[PDB]
Amino acid sequence: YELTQETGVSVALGRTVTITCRGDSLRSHYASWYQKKPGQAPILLFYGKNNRPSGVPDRFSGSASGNRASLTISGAQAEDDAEYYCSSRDKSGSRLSVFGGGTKLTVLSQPKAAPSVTLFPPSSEELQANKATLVCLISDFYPGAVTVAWKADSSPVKAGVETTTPSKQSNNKYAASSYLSLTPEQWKSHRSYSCQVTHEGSTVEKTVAPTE
Amino acid sequence: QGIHFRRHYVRHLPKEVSQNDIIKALASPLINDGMVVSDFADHVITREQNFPTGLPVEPVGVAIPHTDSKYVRQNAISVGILAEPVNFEDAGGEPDPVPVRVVFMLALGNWFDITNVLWWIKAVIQDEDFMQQLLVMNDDEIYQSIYTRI
Amino acid sequence: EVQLVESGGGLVKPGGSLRLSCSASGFDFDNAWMTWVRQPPGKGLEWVGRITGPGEGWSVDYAAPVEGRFTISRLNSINFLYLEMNNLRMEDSGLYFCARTGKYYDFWSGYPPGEEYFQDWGRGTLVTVSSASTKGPSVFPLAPSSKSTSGGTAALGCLVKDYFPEPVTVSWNSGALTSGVHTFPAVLQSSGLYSLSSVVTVPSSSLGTQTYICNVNHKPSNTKVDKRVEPK
Repeated sequence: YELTQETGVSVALGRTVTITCRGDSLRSHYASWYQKKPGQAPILLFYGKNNRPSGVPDRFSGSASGNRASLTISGAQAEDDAEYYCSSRDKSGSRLSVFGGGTKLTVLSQPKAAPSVTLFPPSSEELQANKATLVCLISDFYPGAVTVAWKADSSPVKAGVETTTPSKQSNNKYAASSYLSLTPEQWKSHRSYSCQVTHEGSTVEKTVAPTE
Repeated sequence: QGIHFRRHYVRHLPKEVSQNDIIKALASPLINDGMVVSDFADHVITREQNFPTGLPVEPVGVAIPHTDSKYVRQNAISVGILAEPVNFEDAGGEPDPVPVRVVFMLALGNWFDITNVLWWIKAVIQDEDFMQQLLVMNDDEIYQSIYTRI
Repeated sequence: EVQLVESGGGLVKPGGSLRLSCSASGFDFDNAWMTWVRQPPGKGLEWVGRITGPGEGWSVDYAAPVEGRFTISRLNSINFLYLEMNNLRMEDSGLYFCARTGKYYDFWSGYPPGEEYFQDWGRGTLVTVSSASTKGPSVFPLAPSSKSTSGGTAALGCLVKDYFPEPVTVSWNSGALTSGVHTFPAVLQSSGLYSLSSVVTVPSSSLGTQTYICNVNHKPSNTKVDKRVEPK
């Protein structure tokens, strides 16, 4: 990626941050800038030497010097938490284009939001198909990190666990899933299974048992 | 050759010509050859009146009139040398009119050619010996030295 | 008012062919430069190629890793853009975008051929190039629970388990239950198969009357399941 960007950059909410893009081709060509959040189409924020497309907030500006180009977000918002890519020629004088590696901009502060947790026992229908999946759903936590742990009664359980990495909901908080696959014999041969979500010192444990 | 530059695409203009006169005089060879649409000049004029193409460069004032590329049939270039300076509005919004004396009318519709011709114009209009020679030379000489750069 | 909708993406074996479509609306497609961009999984945006307009002779340019295999074309009569891919490899897989392409050149500082920018994008269509084969989902009901919801409300849902590849889509009551629906991003289990859950929150009073059904669709296997979720 001849256009080099920062992997990750953080910014306090309300503060100002500049992401840059460097490459030899920038000595000859301007760059254009795009915001992208997962599940969504990219957004053209800025291009040219001084061009911002209508409908784009004024907090965004691009600039250029030597072999580098940079986007400045003045007064970063919650919505601004996203991926940012630059794009330009790959070589000087090229008819081809290229994208930078992309900068993940996480916006800091914004007050803690605790995770709510929903724990579903394996359905009787699934049990009838000789399988058993415990479904633990985690929602509205911020910031975007949690830790799931499962229990057999009170003993910990590492095998059979699959947990997603957190995902941004529409309200700028985070959601995640963890599933516990076990054989129905295992399901029935214990008194309880527990899904224990830890979020910054705070812990919520949900427990279900074989009894419907 | 991505661009057609013929011998009759170079001409001198008398002192009694206005801005529109220059445009019409320069567009007609392009029209006759069928290089552009047949009312090319009206479009070029309207585009100049909204987005002026006067360039304040020393010592020979330049203007580079054009229109939307959707009016060009094949790439072409038409040059005009003014006998007396004619005022073009300045391409940068400056109050003071450019005393243009060399006019590069561009009839280009290919993007990759447009950028190249503009870059060339930028290079040439900062050569004071060249720009000055364009006044004293004749059509053929003008045609010759410009062609030598294409 | 510009709208671009990619289509035609799906599962394909290495070496195979595939044809992505893009329906363009909201602007002048005919004279518009169009570009294909992809995003490989866990990676960033990547420029695939771009077709120009009339003045440029509908010329097309291609990224090096793709030159010779891919073909970009247009039918301006119905404002469609196309991407013909041959001899695919694993790394050809990702999410494919189409985007309206603008040209930029500053006179006094510019260098030919100036720069191209992407003003309007579509949502993309998913290309999956694997030797692994299509697995359809098993849909299981998550019976109503009230432990974790607001008073009077219960959460019920659907476990959509072990499918490949993405995507799957859930709706409820054929699209009558819009609000209260949360569909969770899938998980990539250690078996290469996906699983996800869709849950909706409902009045606990309607549990004994209003019937609830989730509508699962997994197009890469042509499977459709309608699962009714019920007490107790």
